Amino acid sequence: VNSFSGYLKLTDNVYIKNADIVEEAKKVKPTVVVNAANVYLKHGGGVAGALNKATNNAMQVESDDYIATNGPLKVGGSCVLSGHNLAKHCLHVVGPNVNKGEDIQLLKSAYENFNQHEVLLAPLLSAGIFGADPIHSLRVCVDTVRTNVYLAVFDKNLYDKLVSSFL
Repeated sequence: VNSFSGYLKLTDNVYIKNADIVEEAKKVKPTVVVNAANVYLKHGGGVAGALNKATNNAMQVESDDYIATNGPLKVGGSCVLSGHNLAKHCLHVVGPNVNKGEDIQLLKSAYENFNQHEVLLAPLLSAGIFGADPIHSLRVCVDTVRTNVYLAVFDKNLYDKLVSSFL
């Protein structure tokens, strides 16, 4: 038993809700919140900009030190940093950005990072400003992640489309 509430169950291990991931994190304080990161951990917009704003820019300060030490992430890769006031940990995961011409096949590699964590609160990778089809992202999630994932979808209209079209 865990503290996630109001989710629709899609499969044995994948759950979905129309929710703002920032507010969901603030209430649940999950062990892991996933950020929709880029390779530079520049949290300007989308989910990343919203999560970073909710940390009063502490996420960005920590991220800049990480990059100065380690260099950029790989597309499809991840790193574990602090969850600040939102979660114990933040798993920064880089899905391919279609608006940068990155290979969509890397979306499966990106979701594989979730399997290193027993339970996660997450957005749909490569959705929103990353330019991929969210229906496709949900399918890859279900077919790749084996651990327990609670997906927050900000847009109510998109949420309804994702549920109604789910196979």
